[PDB]
Amino acid sequence: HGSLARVGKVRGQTLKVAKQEKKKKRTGRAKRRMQYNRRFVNVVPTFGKKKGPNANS
Amino acid sequence: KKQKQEEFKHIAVFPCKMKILPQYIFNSRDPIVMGVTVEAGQVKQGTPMCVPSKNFVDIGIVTSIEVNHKQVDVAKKGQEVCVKIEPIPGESPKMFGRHFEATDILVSKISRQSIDALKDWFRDEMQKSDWQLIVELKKVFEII
Amino acid sequence: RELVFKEDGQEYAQVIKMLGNGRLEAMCFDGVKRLCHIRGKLRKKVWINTSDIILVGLRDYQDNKADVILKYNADEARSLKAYGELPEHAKINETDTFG
RNA sequence: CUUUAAAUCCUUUAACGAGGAUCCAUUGGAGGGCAAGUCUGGUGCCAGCAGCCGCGGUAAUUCCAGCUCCAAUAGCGUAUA
RNA sequence: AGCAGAGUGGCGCAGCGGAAGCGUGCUGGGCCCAUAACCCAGAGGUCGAUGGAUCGAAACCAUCCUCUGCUACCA
Repeated sequence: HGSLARVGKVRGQTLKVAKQEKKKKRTGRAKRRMQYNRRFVNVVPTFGKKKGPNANS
Repeated sequence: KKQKQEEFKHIAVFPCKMKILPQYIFNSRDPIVMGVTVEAGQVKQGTPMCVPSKNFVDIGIVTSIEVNHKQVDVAKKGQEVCVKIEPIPGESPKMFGRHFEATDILVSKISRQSIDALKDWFRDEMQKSDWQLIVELKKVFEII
Repeated sequence: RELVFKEDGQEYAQVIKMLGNGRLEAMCFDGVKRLCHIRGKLRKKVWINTSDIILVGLRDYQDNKADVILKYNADEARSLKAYGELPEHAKINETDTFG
């Protein structure tokens, strides 16, 4: 606890999780090429409702 | 500093423990002129004065302090002084032998704002014994 | 049930006068009158009466406003007065729930 | 080499000049308006978010961090007329 | 140094010969979902004390005690 007026407590007592070494994302023209391929090339005919691009069910 | 003393001198009540001499009584009411020894603390002119033994009855404010016919403003511990007490206007004036007697120990009626002024601005002029008298009267006056 | 104590910035106080608009003033045990606040967990669940012992939080940048944490009942206030976390001259005045 | 008062800048042109091409693309946001996780940990009407509705009460799709995703892109966010 | 007013239930008060009462406060119960109002009961009295005038005293008288108002009389 400490006090009700402790400033910045939740920023200061949360756990520190380090970053992850990830691959360089290509930016510019080929990113639009990847977006076009993933949207309008690899589409499969489904039924009902299409899940979102971040649908982590 | 002298100017700030001049405005805030009316609020600052100095601590005191001061003891009535038997039969050294020269007046009874309006004014009360009476020869009293100072057991502890120091007396300053304009002090509100009270009796703890009779449910914190107030006798009035002092006007003039005389040490063997000499007008001395400060009456310190160990000195037998003559104190002239004027009753507070608007209240009932007090008599000797009915509201208070010779066996009573009369103390200064300090206030919380006076304690604040003594702690904040009058830190230089008060002794450790005077601060102990302040704490003792604060437990007597039931001030938290 | 438990006896929570003070901390390095948390002290004790006694309510003097009940105040409107979800606030109160309480007499701290240092000689300073502090305007306290009712905690949002205490706005309807439990009530605070006049002259009761409560736990109060403080601000480290000002001393004009404060905030109440919890409230002590009669037996635990007497037990904490017996331990010595409270001054002996502090009048608890037997705060209790009547019938 | 060219330019120019003389340079510098651009263009031309020798020699060197990249693989995880570390020669590393940021700014906001993910409940609705309004494009985009009912993911995983911490606090528990506190800290804070929130232009507006509103979100936090010891299982937070809105807080604080990690992964993924979304909008524009050498640009993006905020305040005022 | 002294005078005047008062002393009855926790508080204020009526109060005089054939008589411990009033308003408020406290506790227990009922009524209501609960509180106040209301209803039913109870607790709490040296009538400040002593002595006398009396068949009959809280009352008529004398003294003392306590509280509140007054003569101004001091460094």
